[PDB]
Amino acid sequence: SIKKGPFVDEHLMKKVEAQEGSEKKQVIKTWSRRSTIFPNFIGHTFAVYDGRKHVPVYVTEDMVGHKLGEFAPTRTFKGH
Amino acid sequence: AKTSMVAKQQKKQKYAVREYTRCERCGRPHSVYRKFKLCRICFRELAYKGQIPGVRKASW
Amino acid sequence: GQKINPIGLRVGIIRDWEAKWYAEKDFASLLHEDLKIRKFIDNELKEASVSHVEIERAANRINIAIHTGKPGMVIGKGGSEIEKLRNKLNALTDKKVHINVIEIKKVDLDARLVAENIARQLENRASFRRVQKQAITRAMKLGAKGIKTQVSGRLGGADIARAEQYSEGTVPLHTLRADIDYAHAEADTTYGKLGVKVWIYR
Amino acid sequence: IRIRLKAYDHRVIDQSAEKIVETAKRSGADVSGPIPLPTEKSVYTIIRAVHKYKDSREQFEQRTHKRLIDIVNPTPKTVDALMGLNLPSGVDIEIKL
Amino acid sequence: VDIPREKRVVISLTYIYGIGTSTAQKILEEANVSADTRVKDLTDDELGRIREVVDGYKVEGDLRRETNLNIKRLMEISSYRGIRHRRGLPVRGQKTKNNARTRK
Amino acid sequence: IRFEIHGDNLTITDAIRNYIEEKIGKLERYFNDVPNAVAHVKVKTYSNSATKIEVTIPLKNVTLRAEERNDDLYAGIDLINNKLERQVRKYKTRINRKSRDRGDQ
Amino acid sequence: VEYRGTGRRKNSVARVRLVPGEGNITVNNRDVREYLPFESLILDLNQPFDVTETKGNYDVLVNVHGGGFTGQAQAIRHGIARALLEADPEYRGSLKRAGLLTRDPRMKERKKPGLKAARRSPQFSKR
Amino acid sequence: MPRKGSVPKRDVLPDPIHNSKLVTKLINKIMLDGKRGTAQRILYSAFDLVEQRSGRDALEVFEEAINNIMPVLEVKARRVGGSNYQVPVEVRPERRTTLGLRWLVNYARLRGEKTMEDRLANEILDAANNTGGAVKKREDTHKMAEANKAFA
RNA sequence: AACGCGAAGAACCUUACCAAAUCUUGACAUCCUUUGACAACUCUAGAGAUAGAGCCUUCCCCUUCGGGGGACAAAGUGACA
RNA sequence: CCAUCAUUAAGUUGGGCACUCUAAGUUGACUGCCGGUGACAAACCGGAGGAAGGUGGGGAUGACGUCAAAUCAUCAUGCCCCUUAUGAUUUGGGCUACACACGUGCUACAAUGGACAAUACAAAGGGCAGCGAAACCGCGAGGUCAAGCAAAUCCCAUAAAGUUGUUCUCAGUUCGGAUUGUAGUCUGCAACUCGACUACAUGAAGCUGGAAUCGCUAGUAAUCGUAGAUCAGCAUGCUACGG
Repeated sequence: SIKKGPFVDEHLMKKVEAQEGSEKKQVIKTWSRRSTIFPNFIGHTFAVYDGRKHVPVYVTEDMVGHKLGEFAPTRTFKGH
Repeated sequence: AKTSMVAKQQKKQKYAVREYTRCERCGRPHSVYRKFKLCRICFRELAYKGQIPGVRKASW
Repeated sequence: GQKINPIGLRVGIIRDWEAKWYAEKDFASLLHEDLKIRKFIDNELKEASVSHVEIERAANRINIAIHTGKPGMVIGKGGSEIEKLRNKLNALTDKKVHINVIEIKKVDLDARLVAENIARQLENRASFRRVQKQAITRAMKLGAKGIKTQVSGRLGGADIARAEQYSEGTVPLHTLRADIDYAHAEADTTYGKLGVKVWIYR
Repeated sequence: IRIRLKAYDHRVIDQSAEKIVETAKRSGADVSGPIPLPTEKSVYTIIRAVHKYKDSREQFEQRTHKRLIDIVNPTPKTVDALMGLNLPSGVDIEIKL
Repeated sequence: VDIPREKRVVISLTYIYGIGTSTAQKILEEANVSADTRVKDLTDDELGRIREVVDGYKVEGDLRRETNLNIKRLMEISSYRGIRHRRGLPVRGQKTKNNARTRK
Repeated sequence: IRFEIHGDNLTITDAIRNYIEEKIGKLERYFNDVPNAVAHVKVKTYSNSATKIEVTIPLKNVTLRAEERNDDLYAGIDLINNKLERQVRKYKTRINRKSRDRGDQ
Repeated sequence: VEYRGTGRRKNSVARVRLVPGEGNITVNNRDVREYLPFESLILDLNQPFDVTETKGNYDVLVNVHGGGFTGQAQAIRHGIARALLEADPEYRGSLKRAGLLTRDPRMKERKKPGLKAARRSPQFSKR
Repeated sequence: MPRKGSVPKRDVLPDPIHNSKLVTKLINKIMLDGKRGTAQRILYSAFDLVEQRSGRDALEVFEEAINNIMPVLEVKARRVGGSNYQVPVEVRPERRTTLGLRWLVNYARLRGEKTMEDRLANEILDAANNTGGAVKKREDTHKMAEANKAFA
């Protein structure tokens, strides 16, 4: 995770360049745990598989500081 | 269970990060010695039996 | 108590090695070729009165010495089976040159033989206490000094395991002078595994 | 010339040092004899129990006994011991020229 | 800004928000102050030359304004780094068993 | 006077977790008048014969062990508490012979 | 005249010599008070030649090796004690009865496994 | 071996400055956590203030101050059960030396000043003048062991 | 005499657990039969294993005919794993 | 490994100084040797004799046996069970969750300290593309190549505590540094779940702890730092090491 090559999943970047040309579709079933959020991802909706059930989330413009896997929870905590 | 994991090891993985080690007769992976490639159980066994070359017992 | 095995005290102190080679670089992989041909020699011989083997390696002429309490059976008929062994032993490794065999007198005073031949007196399931006493009474008759042997589990055919040892003679397990030799066999009786230890001296 | 003599046993590396110091003085040599390098031991500390127990363990060690032989009178009779391979049992010889 | 007197200036500028052991080097760079300046320092003509270098810094209170909204931005996106603020969670991937007390 | 309970191949209920403290707990609370200790309850099922219950309570000097090999895990503790209450009285009358009339010279 | 003795204590060898002159030590070619740290144990280090009273007699100039400062000291007073018995050989009973000439008697003890460090067993809760 | 017999007690090395065994034993008891030099320097700067606040040399003042510390009766507990179990027993000369050194240091650590530059030397001149805090617990032992005098 | 113990190295692997995606002579071993004799390498589709094509159709000896021994396993079950 | 020779950058180089040291192959400590009043009954008690003295210190070695003690998850096999699965194959979780409750340790709650400058002294062990110097370029974690080498020499590696001097002045203050945002350093297909440091910020509990309880008889308690096995990366653990 150096300056040299901020990491992209790159099996997802190929699937999002077809989306941003014309009118976007509102689902990409993916895993996206490895990749970061850079401004070629805004608007699109990803169903991030948290191990159990793929959770939809769409990308805002304040999301560029963080990466894509940090959103779908895997704990299932609520409990006490 | 055991020989599936032995078969998983000896094939070449996709990644050098996986780089997984076990023993040649001990099924366990979890106590290897990379000069001996033996588990701690049988290395205790075949050094008492002397099948390994020169290795004293103890009491330096 | 937790008696450790009597060979492990004495390897190099009052004994020598069952493998006497050296390899600084690539010590790991060509150590595995030893217990390849420690399994493999123990496969097709299949109690040809084999006590133990020795391995020595020098300049891709790697030696194997076997003791063979019944000599000639590994040799065959005038160098037949000894040449029929190097037809496979030289294929499992590269060279396996200068395969040979020496002989031993007193066929059942080496403890590897003494444990094995009365462990094979357990698949016929006949009188384990005499199977003990056959080994003790013959021992110092043939020239031994101290004898000690036991059988551990599923003793006699019952449910609860019971050790059962018989002894006489000087068996100094704590004295580092002593040439104690032990062995452990894996006699199955189709209701579990019986374990049998022996202890010979001189 | 620095003939490297290293081995696991100490009775074997000493009797094989007596071979090379004998089979060189018979030739035209001026042998600086065997001086003992320090032994490069290594301790392996396994634990004794089959399943559980620490706090009760058996230590293991293996010792290499290093010596070196050097000659500064190279004749073709001195190298007859160098070309002549003897005691190959548990000693390696790293012959440098 | 609101620094206390009667102590050395290498520890005195530490008392405000936003300075720890940078007054030993960074404030000492621009201003020609020394290490042994007590209350008796006459730092009024030197008050101006530290005012020029502290004006570039975010230190005196206004950093805590940006520090507060960085958490508020972080919880509004509802990240795992942000849920741990709003939920007493240690945030930086720590073991939340027995010895996790300072977040309660 | 905690109860680190654990059952070998038996799922512990909560009706046991109140029946323990009434008999194993309370009948030894009035013994040991300065108490700070931990109990230990094993329940080991054996499919061939029965279950067994082991209760060990260590103290300052002498511990307290008892075993029953019954299968009823409510009637067996009626005998564990019987063996526990006997062993405490052995401990106390051992140390309640302080009352010895010894007049110094 | 160079009466060269050796001396060991606590995994630190110390070889000395005895050139005549006066009492002046040159441990590792430098002054003692700038090498040995706090000057207390130097008057305990002068105890071996005190009983032969050769104060203004011998310069020593030790080359010491290994150990620490109380391992380098207490090994040159044992160092010159082997050298004082080839200076005053009849004065052996003066050093045998009082201190210096005994030995390197004891070093650090082996760390046994299954233990914290060197015979100190670790704490357990339930007695 | 404390039941085969008695342990053979060992010799110490006297100080170079005062030429006293008693000074070195004070060095070893103020030696917190094995630091010999960093504690010996403090004692060598805790008798100069003694020799500053009194003209006498401190090797006289030390053995004069500890005599107001060293008690002559103490309490050894004998397991008599229902009795008082506190027998007033006089002090052996080895424990007589040690237990005075113990009280001199253990109450030097509980004064107002922080440096043992003058934590130590203040209590010495108090013990030289038969006052302070390490003297007054000797009298507390001499009001406890001398109150239960029915077990001589 | 359990509790920095099996763990002398849990991001993936380990991993035995769970949720998914798809396999049944099984990723492994053995007789084996035709030994069909490497799909021994790249593009495309893909969480990804896998799937579809482009493909190094062989490998050594010794007869004389093209077999047997090591030849890869595409299919097989008496079996077995 | 350099007393005596010097051209000491120290090449510890020239010679070899081989002497000491060190590193390895062997000679020697047992109540052998005396005196006790001590009577013979061995011991004990006190000497001298060697460097060592009373099984020298320590390790290895654990009798008959006890606990149906602990592992059918290192293995191995009696019996039972499973066979479109209770076996497989993948990336994605989890083993790292938490209002909590006991174990075991680390760092502390300071002016026998803290911060900054100087200046010493070790042992053990590792280095099969691994250890990577001296230079640089970075505040730093570190990057770029060659210098050496498969090693008593080359490297990890300048141990640290100490000592010397300047400081703060006795407050939750220059005590420590938990926790949160800024560096993106490095390893690795990839550090979000879920790493490792350092960089400027922020600075919380904490003023030596109740009843109770544990370790330890000399190079031992105590402390200080260095190594290795695991390991691509990662210990406050473990195992060895000396001060």
